[PDB]
Amino acid sequence: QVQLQESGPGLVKPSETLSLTCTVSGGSISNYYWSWIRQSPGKGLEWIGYISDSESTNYNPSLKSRVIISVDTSKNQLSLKLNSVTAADSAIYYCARAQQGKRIYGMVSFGEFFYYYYMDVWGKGTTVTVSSASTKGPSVFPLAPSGTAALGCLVKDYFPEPVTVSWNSGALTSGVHTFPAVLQSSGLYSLSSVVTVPSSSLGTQTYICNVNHKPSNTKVDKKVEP
Amino acid sequence: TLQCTNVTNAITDDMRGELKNCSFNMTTELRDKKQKVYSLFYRLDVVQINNKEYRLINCNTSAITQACPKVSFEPIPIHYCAPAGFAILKCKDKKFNGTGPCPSVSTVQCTHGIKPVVSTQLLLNGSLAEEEVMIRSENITNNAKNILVQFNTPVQINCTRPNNNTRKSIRIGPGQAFYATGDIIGDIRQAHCNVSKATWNETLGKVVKQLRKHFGNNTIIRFANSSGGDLEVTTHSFNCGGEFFYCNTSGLFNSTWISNGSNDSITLPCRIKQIINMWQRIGQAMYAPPIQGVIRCVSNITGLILTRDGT
Amino acid sequence: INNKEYRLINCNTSAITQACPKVSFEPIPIHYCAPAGF
Amino acid sequence: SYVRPLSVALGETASISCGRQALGSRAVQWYQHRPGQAPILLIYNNQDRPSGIPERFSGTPDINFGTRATLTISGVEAGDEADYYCHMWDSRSGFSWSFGGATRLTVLGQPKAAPSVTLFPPSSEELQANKATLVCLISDFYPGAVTVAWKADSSPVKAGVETTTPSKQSNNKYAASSYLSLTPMQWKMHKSYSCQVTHEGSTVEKTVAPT
Ligand SMILES: *[C@@H]1O[C@H](CO)[C@@H](O[C@@H]2O[C@H](CO)[C@@H](O[C@@H]3O[C@H](CO[C@H]4O[C@H](CO[C@H]5O[C@H](CO)[C@@H](O)[C@H](O)[C@@H]5O[C@H]5O[C@H](CO)[C@@H](O)[C@H](O)[C@@H]5O)[C@@H](O)[C@H](O[C@H]5O[C@H](CO)[C@@H](O)[C@H](O)[C@@H]5O)[C@@H]4O)[C@@H](O)[C@H](O[C@H]4O[C@H](CO)[C@@H](O)[C@H](O)[C@@H]4O[C@H]4O[C@H](CO)[C@@H](O)[C@H](O)[C@@H]4O[C@H]4O[C@H](CO)[C@@H](O)[C@H](O)[C@@H]4O)[C@@H]3O)[C@H](O)[C@H]2NC(C)=O)[C@H](O)[C@H]1NC(C)=O
Ligand SMILES: COc1cnc(-c2csc(CN(C)CCCN(C)C)n2)c2[nH]cc(C(=O)C(=O)N3CCC([C@@H](C#N)c4ccccc4)CC3)c12
Ligand SMILES: *[C@@H]1O[C@H](CO)[C@@H](O[C@@H]2O[C@H](CO)[C@@H](O[C@@H]3O[C@H](CO)[C@@H](O)[C@H](O)[C@@H]3O)[C@H](O)[C@H]2NC(C)=O)[C@H](O)[C@H]1NC(C)=O
Ligand SMILES: *[C@@H]1O[C@H](CO)[C@@H](O[C@@H]2O[C@H](CO)[C@@H](O[C@@H]3O[C@H](CO)[C@@H](O)[C@H](O)[C@@H]3O)[C@H](O)[C@H]2NC(C)=O)[C@H](O)[C@H]1NC(C)=O
Ligand SMILES: *[C@@H]1O[C@H](CO)[C@@H](O[C@@H]2O[C@H](CO)[C@@H](O)[C@H](O)[C@H]2NC(C)=O)[C@H](O)[C@H]1NC(C)=O
Ligand SMILES: *[C@@H]1O[C@H](CO)[C@@H](O[C@@H]2O[C@H](CO)[C@@H](O)[C@H](O)[C@H]2NC(C)=O)[C@H](O)[C@H]1NC(C)=O
Ligand SMILES: *[C@@H]1O[C@H](CO)[C@@H](O[C@@H]2O[C@H](CO)[C@@H](O)[C@H](O)[C@H]2NC(C)=O)[C@H](O)[C@H]1NC(C)=O
Ligand SMILES: *[C@@H]1O[C@H](CO)[C@@H](O[C@@H]2O[C@H](CO)[C@@H](O)[C@H](O)[C@H]2NC(C)=O)[C@H](O)[C@H]1NC(C)=O
Ligand SMILES: *[C@@H]1O[C@H](CO)[C@@H](O[C@@H]2O[C@H](CO)[C@@H](O)[C@H](O)[C@H]2NC(C)=O)[C@H](O)[C@H]1NC(C)=O
Ligand SMILES: *[C@@H]1O[C@H](CO)[C@@H](O)[C@H](O)[C@H]1NC(C)=O
Ligand SMILES: *[C@@H]1O[C@H](CO)[C@@H](O)[C@H](O)[C@H]1NC(C)=O
Ligand SMILES: *[C@@H]1O[C@H](CO)[C@@H](O)[C@H](O)[C@H]1NC(C)=O
Ligand SMILES: *[C@@H]1O[C@H](CO)[C@@H](O)[C@H](O)[C@H]1NC(C)=O
Ligand SMILES: *[C@@H]1O[C@H](CO)[C@@H](O)[C@H](O)[C@H]1NC(C)=O
Ligand SMILES: *[C@@H]1O[C@H](CO)[C@@H](O)[C@H](O)[C@H]1NC(C)=O
Ligand SMILES: *[C@@H]1O[C@H](CO)[C@@H](O)[C@H](O)[C@H]1NC(C)=O
Repeated sequence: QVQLQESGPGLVKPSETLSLTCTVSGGSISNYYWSWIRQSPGKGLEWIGYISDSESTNYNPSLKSRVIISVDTSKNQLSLKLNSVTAADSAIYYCARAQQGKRIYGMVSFGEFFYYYYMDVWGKGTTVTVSSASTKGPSVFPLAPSGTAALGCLVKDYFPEPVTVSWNSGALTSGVHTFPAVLQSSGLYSLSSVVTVPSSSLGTQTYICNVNHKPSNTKVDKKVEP
Repeated sequence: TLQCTNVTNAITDDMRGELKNCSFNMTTELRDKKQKVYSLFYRLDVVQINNKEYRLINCNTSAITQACPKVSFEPIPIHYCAPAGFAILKCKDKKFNGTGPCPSVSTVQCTHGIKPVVSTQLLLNGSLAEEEVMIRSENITNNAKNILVQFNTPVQINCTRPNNNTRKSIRIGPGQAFYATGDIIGDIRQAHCNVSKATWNETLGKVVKQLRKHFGNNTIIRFANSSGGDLEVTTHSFNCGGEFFYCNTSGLFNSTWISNGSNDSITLPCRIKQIINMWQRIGQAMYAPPIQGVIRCVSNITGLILTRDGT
Repeated sequence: INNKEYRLINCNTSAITQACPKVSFEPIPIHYCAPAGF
Repeated sequence: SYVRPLSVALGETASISCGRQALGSRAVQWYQHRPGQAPILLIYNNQDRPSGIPERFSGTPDINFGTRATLTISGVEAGDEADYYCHMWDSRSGFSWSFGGATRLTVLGQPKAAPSVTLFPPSSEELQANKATLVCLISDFYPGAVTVAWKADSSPVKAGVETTTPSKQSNNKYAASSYLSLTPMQWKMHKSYSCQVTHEGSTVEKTVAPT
């Protein structure tokens, strides 16, 4: 009933205000708690902060000096702002709904309790890279094939991660295998997607390769044929 | 000189400081070698210097002596007896005032069991009246003579210190061992007492009825909390399992009664002291050693010690 | 202590009190008696 | 934060002890996290687990003090490989900002799977752009560790090769890629190019040639 979707720039220059947004679907936004969580390479899950239903904010003291969390009740969009970013700030920024738990051990009158929060429904994550390097759209090249056979769609030299790939605009979904990218020494990622289709389907089921690199708004398409 | 910090912050505002984690240099078995040990002291037992430096409350007035932890502060009933050739006369009048001619008299060699309980405001574990709820004062019309009421029904009270304490022996010298408060296993909670709001309201009304006989069926009497003084007299101070409780009683004497709950109880926020001073002479005080485990005593409230102010 | 440092054997357990050297540890025969009527 | 490893045989029961023990009454949250994916709140209150989570995931309630917080995974499967976090709240300590350590559960005894190598020659549009790249795609192998070897005809080739570290697939197997870059003249001036993929103790070769 409730799903979350993050959205970010993907690339932010060093010493600049990062900005991400998170849309709630199905439920309201001003009646729950929401938490920003990021996960850097090598470093574990780090809690950035959270906002209440009454739109009260509380930040992690690790990044308290430079994080501003907001909320827009006109729809279900809550925003995040992080200034003075460095290379160590590149991570997958997740968005989740925090549920307030009141753990009571003694008497509620004397205040012998405490509040704990837990994220029950998360987003999918927005990849954010901090680098002085500029963005670049990929270059798609077809991989013609030759029980069954396999064709591919090479996606080389783009920056930064990621790149979404679908076959036949989402129609072809079985036997698809999209491989992780490769960070070449030149500093650009290179991807490769491949589907395994029956041999008789070569003539002439059209196979359209969809490639989307949002950090450059450079969507492309390409067909494959022997 | 004690170096004190709060023990385990984030509880409920002015509550981290109610008990402190104090560390201090201490003598050892060798007089030339010191030791840096720590101990948990309650806030009522320490005072600042004016930094986080503290000292024991008694040091500028009284010497201190910790009770031999093998002795028991539990009251045992005592029977006072008269020597041979003497006699004890008991007034068996069920509605006796305390003075005047008692019609029914009997003689005994020894009095009944009398527990030497030393409490305040509330008379604990005492003997009950058989009829009504008597009221005794030498000059009741005098406002400076304490009224000693005595119930016929015991209104039960449940006191507890829920903190699971630890006693850490510290040798301060050859043979001498000071028993410090190590740490607290589990939650750091608040000591308190429960008393059934229904029974306390019922028993507080009986005192009102018997108070009408000395001030008129038409007058209005009111219960207010203590008007000041030392800590032992402004609170329901007593002893429960070794530790000396000091219970705020504003929730028991906050009622006005006209000329003419039922489920929950009223709780009493109690503080705890360890360096309790002497009640007679000055320059003397006792250190109650820390009691291990959870303390919870169940006792009767059989009387009160009230005071009028001169409607 | 663990060097040539030592301490008295009793210091970690018991206080110590030297006998007034004018008193004599020499045993003197004692006669226990019963009160009158015993 | 640091990562402490843990190994459990396939089908057994796992015992993941929490990183930091509680000083008082606690409220422990368990999150299942596989890198590059959204964490999954397994258990929020000391033993309460949300819907959509099997009963084989269980925690320890806070009954009497002293009991340590441990996440129990009975009937462990290959999908239970992830990072598990102990979000420890208690009366004593302050606000639990840190998720704590990370127990890297690795399920042992999984079936060994052989790769599915597939080599693609340089595309025509790439050769038209005066560049040429061989791609050697590997999939469906376990344990996730292989070694790629490129050969121009018979002689080895190591200048110009890039390789992905293995990555877990949705079917709990692994996949990696290998990109050999060469000028279009080197692609034509050689007879054939091979990609030898060595997994466990066996090598597999897929070759391609400009014909
Ligand atoms: C003198 O007078 C004093 C003053 O009266 C008096 O002080 C009293 O002291 C006692 C103990 O010293 C105190 O008792 C404690 O009470 C705590 C609170 O319990 C109440 O609340 C819980 C939780 O309520 C939420 O959940 C329920 C459903 O589960 C909802 O219906 C609620 O609405 C609420 O949920 C909403 O609200 C939340 C915030 O408000 C939101 O966040 C949430 O999302 C929701 O919106 C209830 O479950 C309790 O119900 C139980 O009690 C009723 C009677 O009230 C009974 O019918 C029945 O037994 C119910 O089970 C209750 O209403 C308790 O949490 C606490 O017990 C836990 O803690 C202690 C130590 O902290 C543990 O040792 C103990 O084992 C318990 O641990 C269990 O529970 C915790 C909490 O979840 C778990 O984390 C833990 O793992 C463990 O779980 C295990 O047991 C569970 C059941 O016990 C089980 O479900 C699990 O599956 C697992 O097996 C303790 O009992 C009391 O509060 C004081 N009084 C006052 C007024 O404060 C003193 O005693 C007097 N006498 C003297 C001094 O001598
Ligand atoms: C604690 O009280 C004491 C503390 N320390 C010493 C002491 C130290 S050393 C020494 C020997 N010294 C060398 C010879 C004489 C001194 N000379 C040097 C002149 N005696 C005491 N001795 C008699 C005491 C009492 O009876 C008394 O006042 N209580 C005891 C009972 C309570 C009590 C109960 N339940 C209670 C306390 C607080 C709140 C509520 C109830 C009330 C007060 C007494
Ligand atoms: C009161 O304050 C004292 C400090 O003056 C506390 O003692 C110290 O407590 C810390 C934290 O537990 C101890 O550090 C721990 O050491 C163990 C053993 O190596 C280690 O495994 C832990 O990770 C941690 O580093 C420290 O040793 C200890 N020092 C002494 C002299 O006791 C004391 O705990 C406080 N008490 C209360 C009730 O707050
Ligand atoms: C009023 O009188 C009652 C009854 O005599 C007193 O209750 C007694 O309280 C003491 C300590 O609070 C209890 O001793 C404890 O026993 C438990 C259980 O064995 C043990 O774990 C403790 O270490 C300690 O020895 C005693 O059993 C208890 N007696 C009864 C019959 O319940 C009460 O303390 C008195 N209150 C006052 C203010 O005098
Ligand atoms: C010993 O020190 C205590 C602590 O200051 C003194 O108690 C204070 O006395 C003043 C009056 O001069 C009160 O205003 C304070 O409230 C007291 N402090 C408390 C109760 O914590 C005490 O008077 C000193 N004794 C002597 C003999 O100087
Ligand atoms: C609290 O009051 C009750 C009621 O008087 C006491 O219970 C009585 O105790 C006497 C003395 O041993 C017995 O003769 C009665 O038979 C008891 N009656 C009942 C109904 O129990 C109780 O002992 C008192 N508690 C304390 C701690 O003094
Ligand atoms: C108070 O804390 C002590 C420990 O500091 C607890 O003592 C333990 O009691 C259990 C009983 O099941 C024993 O198995 C342990 O061996 C004891 N440990 C020690 C160090 O003595 C005691 O149970 C606690 N009290 C309460 C009421 O929880
Ligand atoms: C004080 O505590 C005592 C015992 O802990 C309570 O007495 C118990 O009352 C229940 C009522 O449901 C009985 O079932 C038990 O048998 C009683 N125990 C004993 C030892 O008599 C009493 O109710 C408490 N009173 C308050 C005001 O808290
Ligand atoms: C005080 O110190 C003495 C000296 O070490 C202790 O006596 C030793 O006790 C151990 C057992 O723990 C024996 O193995 C040694 O043989 C004893 N030393 C002797 C007899 O010279 C004594 O136990 C200490 N007392 C305390 C209370 O710690
Ligand atoms: C103890 O806590 C109180 C309340 O937060 C604070 O005012 C006080 O300064 C603290 N004392 C120490 C020694 O930390
Ligand atoms: C103990 O004495 C030393 C001096 O050697 C001092 O530095 C230290 O602060 C003292 N400790 C305490 C707790 O006062
Ligand atoms: C106490 O009661 C007796 C009973 O006759 C009475 O004479 C006396 O005046 C009373 N004293 C007080 C102070 O009530
Ligand atoms: C009692 O006190 C009142 C005034 O407080 C006084 O008039 C009266 O004489 C006193 N009674 C006795 C017997 O002293
Ligand atoms: C007061 O009222 C009671 C009835 O509750 C009655 O018995 C008594 O005689 C009255 N006394 C006076 C002085 O009015
Ligand atoms: C009596 O009650 C008043 C009402 O708030 C309070 O301010 C005062 O501190 C109380 N006194 C005692 C001794 O509890
Ligand atoms: C006693 O409690 C009342 C309220 O319960 C509070 O206003 C008052 O300050 C307390 N007295 C003391 C001395 O703490």
